[PDB]
Amino acid sequence: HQPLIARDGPHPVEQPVHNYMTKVIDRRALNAAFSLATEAIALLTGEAL
Amino acid sequence: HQPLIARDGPHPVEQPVHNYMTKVIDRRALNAAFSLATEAIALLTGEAL
Repeated sequence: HQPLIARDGPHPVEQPVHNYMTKVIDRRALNAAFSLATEAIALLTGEAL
Repeated sequence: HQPLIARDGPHPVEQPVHNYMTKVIDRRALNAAFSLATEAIALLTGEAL
């Protein structure tokens, strides 16, 4: 909401303005890589025990 | 009212002085606009209620 300052003619009379605005969300991500190795699966599976 | 300082000859002899001005008022105005809208009139009026 914007204000006024009343002036005198012939400055045409001004009326209180208003502003209605909206915004749209924007989207991103992040990434990290955990990779294992073959035998380490056998040890955790228990197969190579 | 303006004052005197009494001098000597051969300087001429000055007299008391008095000054009267009267200023005229200067006039102006200001302006602001309230404007409404139609469907807003019907509400407050009680009509569309």
